[PDB]
Amino acid sequence: AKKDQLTLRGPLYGNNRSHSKTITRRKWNVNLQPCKVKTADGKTTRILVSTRTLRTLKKHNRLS
Amino acid sequence: MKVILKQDVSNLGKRFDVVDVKDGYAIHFLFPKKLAAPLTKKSLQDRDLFLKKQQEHYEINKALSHKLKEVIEQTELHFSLKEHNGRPYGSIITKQIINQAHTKGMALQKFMFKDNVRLGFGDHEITLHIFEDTTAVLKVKVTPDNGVK
RNA sequence: AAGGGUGCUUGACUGUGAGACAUACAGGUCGAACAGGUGAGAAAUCAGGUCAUAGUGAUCCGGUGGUCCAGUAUGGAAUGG
RNA sequence: AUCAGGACAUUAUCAUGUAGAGAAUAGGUAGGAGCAAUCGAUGCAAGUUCGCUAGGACUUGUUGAUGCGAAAGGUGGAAUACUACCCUUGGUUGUGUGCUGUUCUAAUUGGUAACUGUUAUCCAGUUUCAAGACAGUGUUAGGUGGGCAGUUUGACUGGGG
RNA sequence: GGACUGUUUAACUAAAACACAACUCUAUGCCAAACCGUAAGGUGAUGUAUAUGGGGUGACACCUGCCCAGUGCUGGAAGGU
RNA sequence: UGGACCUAAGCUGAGGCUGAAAAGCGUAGGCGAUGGACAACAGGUUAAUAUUCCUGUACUUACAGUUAGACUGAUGGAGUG
RNA sequence: GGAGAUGGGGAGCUGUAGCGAAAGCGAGUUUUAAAAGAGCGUUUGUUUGUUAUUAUAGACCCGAAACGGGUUGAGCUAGUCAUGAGCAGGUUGAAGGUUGAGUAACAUCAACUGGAGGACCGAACCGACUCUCGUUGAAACGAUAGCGGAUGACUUGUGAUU
RNA sequence: CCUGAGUAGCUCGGAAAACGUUAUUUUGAGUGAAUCUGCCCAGACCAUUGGGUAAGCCUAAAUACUAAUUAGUGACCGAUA
RNA sequence: GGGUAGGUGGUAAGAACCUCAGAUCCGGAGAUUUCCGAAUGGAGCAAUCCGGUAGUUGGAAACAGCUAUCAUUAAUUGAUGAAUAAAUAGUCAAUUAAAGCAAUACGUGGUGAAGUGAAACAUCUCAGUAGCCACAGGAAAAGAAAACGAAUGUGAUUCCGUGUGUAGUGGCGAGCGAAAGCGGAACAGGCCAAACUUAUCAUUAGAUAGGGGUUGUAGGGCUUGCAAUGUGGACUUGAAAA
Ligand SMILES: [Mg+2]
Ligand SMILES: [Mg+2]
Ligand SMILES: [Mg+2]
Ligand SMILES: [Mg+2]
Ligand SMILES: [Mg+2]
Ligand SMILES: [Mg+2]
Ligand SMILES: [Mg+2]
Ligand SMILES: [Mg+2]
Ligand SMILES: [Mg+2]
Ligand SMILES: [Mg+2]
Ligand SMILES: [Mg+2]
Ligand SMILES: [Mg+2]
Ligand SMILES: [Mg+2]
Ligand SMILES: [Mg+2]
Ligand SMILES: [Mg+2]
Ligand SMILES: [Mg+2]
Ligand SMILES: [Mg+2]
Ligand SMILES: [Mg+2]
Ligand SMILES: [Mg+2]
Ligand SMILES: [Mg+2]
Ligand SMILES: [Mg+2]
Ligand SMILES: [Mg+2]
Ligand SMILES: [Mg+2]
Ligand SMILES: [Mg+2]
Ligand SMILES: [Mg+2]
Ligand SMILES: [Mg+2]
Ligand SMILES: [Mg+2]
Ligand SMILES: [Mg+2]
Ligand SMILES: [Mg+2]
Ligand SMILES: [Mg+2]
Ligand SMILES: [Mg+2]
Ligand SMILES: [Mg+2]
Ligand SMILES: [Mg+2]
Ligand SMILES: [Mg+2]
Ligand SMILES: [Mg+2]
Ligand SMILES: [Mg+2]
Ligand SMILES: [Mg+2]
Ligand SMILES: [Mg+2]
Ligand SMILES: [Mg+2]
Ligand SMILES: [Mg+2]
Ligand SMILES: [Mg+2]
Ligand SMILES: [Mg+2]
Ligand SMILES: [Mg+2]
Ligand SMILES: [Mg+2]
Ligand SMILES: [Mg+2]
Repeated sequence: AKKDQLTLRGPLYGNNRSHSKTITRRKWNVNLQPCKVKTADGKTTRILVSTRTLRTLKKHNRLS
Repeated sequence: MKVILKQDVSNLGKRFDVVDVKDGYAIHFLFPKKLAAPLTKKSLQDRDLFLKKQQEHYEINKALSHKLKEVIEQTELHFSLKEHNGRPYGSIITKQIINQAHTKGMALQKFMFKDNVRLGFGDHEITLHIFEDTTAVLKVKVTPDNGVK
């Protein structure tokens, strides 16, 4: 599914309000992007994570 | 973001220094190439306290790199004969990592980011030149011979 | 005469308003009289728009001016009345 | 990641401007009566810029201690040297932003080829080739969009229109 | 009238309607355009412009005239919003 | 006639890919005849069965012992099918 | 406390003072310079039982064509795919080939062979153009008599699929 | 010396609360703090006063319901109910 | 165990038996429990078909009886091991759990309409209802203040009455509608991270296993003393009693 692999945070369903306040259901998807996380110098899996989790990994010196 | 670097880079710094470089060049180029290191001991004052050991750490990794240079300069007959027509068809089809199938593990590691060889990796039937850079001052010259099995 | 001319002026006022007309309601019409301060006139008196009947659109919403009201603990402000 | 370009601001640095008269190329407002000489003049030679074909200014080389009527004459609305602030315009080493224009690879992409898992057209890993900070994807914002959906399309009326 | 052989509204319309071989225009350089899905995946196609998709006309013969004002489509320097 | 033999369209499908969830797609494997391969014919009999029971004459595939000869040769390659 | 009457429980609710948008004042208050004038007040309660009406619920009963969400259907039929089967019988006699004449050599002509056609007539088979009958039928679409195609863009069995 | 960071805030689209988005709560994209003289709150916001310690976890009781087992009740029905 | 003089289930008579060494019957605890079905050796058109492995008994073997076992996923462990030296991916084996169903009922979460009303309709309502899906439990959810809120104030959550159809919110239309406070039901508060310290990991630990700590009238750690050996739990095993 269109979801993170480190965390489980997924899409956010909401309303698409326009002028005249017309209601139409819409879905916000997470910014899934591919990244490779080294683990004990091995198993550099190409996991699909969000940019928020990517920033967390970057500030943690690639720790997960 | 703040990064301390190890080796010599044309811009930014010389050996130790603290440079504010974008994460694109740090997490994708400077870090895998061992040309830089992340926050030392996780802070700035921590870096200052640990710099009195980082200097000697740089000394000893350079020292083992010099040892690595000696190990290639000792045993070096790592050879390879190609299977081709030979007379009108001469070209080395080993790319680079077939040669790294004879360096890393069997002999001195000679990592893929260490050998600064050209993109043709040799296309001749005679002795050639391999250039490898352990550091920014050491130049490695290897002479492999080629031929037909 | 309620038509024409001349002189001086701005009552084409402020707060109101007993009593009536006509009306399903909402609205409309006439109005004596009181207080304040004025205009004309010697004064009495007249003037709350025109000889009279058409010339007009509710509520909600937002904007403008004034303001002796409110100001989400208190002083302001925002935002309202 | 790097290079080149022009743009707007300035750290440091120069200059730049002609109504007449005014010995003249007068951009305005002040202190303002003296000022120059190894932070080196008169005469000369060359050069970028500028042009009123005359002139301003900057830079280099010789020169040598004598000069400024552009202090004091005089004109003019604005007046002269020196020390400051404020306008038009150009160059300079320099940073701060993006704008098109290249090159490079490590992000990333592949319905190029090969090997392995593997007796396997998928998938995964490792390469190789081709692209490459593009593309694709997420968020935001314009344009087109009966492809699709929800609705509206009044009353009187010798019946309705 | 339709070129023809054919197809069509099971259970009121078999026809001049649809289709057909043929003509023309348009899109598409291949991970092609187009299409099903939300996406993966797949059709196109294990095909490669002598190929594929869509619009129109409908054997064969002779012809297909004028208008680019409006709309649609394509391209375009700068300029205005 | 069909399984214990084999595959076509297609279905299912560990891993795996995709997707708010349910699920969709799909590889290796496994199913799936309307097809391919495989040894029995004639007559008689009961109220009801008969290439099935009976009579007559045959054929095929396995296992063991034995005799004689020969080196045997597939989960794979090729031909045929 | 008996699935009780009820006892405890005063949380609260209505009335007791009204006026004003409100701060506020108070048998007064709002408007206003006003005390004048005008508006509102200067008194008649509450809790239950029964009846009538009304508000929210489907609200006196029956009746839509519809709309939205989920599942079941390609055994009929329409298309596509896989594997099979069928078209009695009789005619017309193409392309092509061989030979001969002919041509400078082609072209062309004559004979023989060959058996093609979205060919022809006509049964099974497929379809349904017409009259009549039937219309609470033999039948929720047929019967008799004619009719079109019938080697093909054909008909049909089994299996799968949208 | 320690007291929970891609965290609280802020911006762009939504939502939860009675509120049709707004002080408080939450989040799809982006950015991003401080460390008891600290941080959050008292319906925009600032200052004074006061209240409370976010970004870690677990928590019985009163509460919701009856397919079933035992006993029992009914101003409930008595073969169209 | 109780309890008897009858019993062999109903449409059901008869035939034939059982039963006083205590039957039938009732209660507690066990035994057996074919096949399909989560179905799980493989398949499949459910109650069918086709097997493998390890034993054991007959046969001269094929074979045939009688047993046990053989699905997938996840976690742990061990062995083996590619591209490619090492190492992972992968493969195999062992152990432990998960699958499913139902109570036409309650809970939580995700997704989520329309008929209808507004006398039309699009904001809105209907309604976060129906439906679809996931996870449970005997209840679930919530929960110990970065709180209410205006005071010499209350001091987890949950549920009931009132506050009130109030403040407010609404094409300010149809409508929607709390949070304080007060009266009741019940009542309970606990525990980690960081400091600091111990031991061990080529101690590059930034990791593992312990002691210390759990806060707001700030708490804890650092150093130094007094007083303490108790009270109470949401707590383990037993024994006894009602
Ligand atoms: Mg709606
Ligand atoms: Mg007059
Ligand atoms: Mg007059
Ligand atoms: Mg309005
Ligand atoms: Mg205030
Ligand atoms: Mg593909
Ligand atoms: Mg991009
Ligand atoms: Mg848009
Ligand atoms: Mg439209
Ligand atoms: Mg429409
Ligand atoms: Mg509607
Ligand atoms: Mg009408
Ligand atoms: Mg008419
Ligand atoms: Mg008439
Ligand atoms: Mg025709
Ligand atoms: Mg016809
Ligand atoms: Mg018909
Ligand atoms: Mg007909
Ligand atoms: Mg695609
Ligand atoms: Mg293909
Ligand atoms: Mg036509
Ligand atoms: Mg025509
Ligand atoms: Mg024409
Ligand atoms: Mg034109
Ligand atoms: Mg255009
Ligand atoms: Mg089979
Ligand atoms: Mg068959
Ligand atoms: Mg018979
Ligand atoms: Mg009582
Ligand atoms: Mg009075
Ligand atoms: Mg009374
Ligand atoms: Mg069919
Ligand atoms: Mg024919
Ligand atoms: Mg805040
Ligand atoms: Mg809401
Ligand atoms: Mg404090
Ligand atoms: Mg406040
Ligand atoms: Mg805290
Ligand atoms: Mg009954
Ligand atoms: Mg009866
Ligand atoms: Mg007994
Ligand atoms: Mg509606
Ligand atoms: Mg309506
Ligand atoms: Mg209505
Ligand atoms: Mg709980």
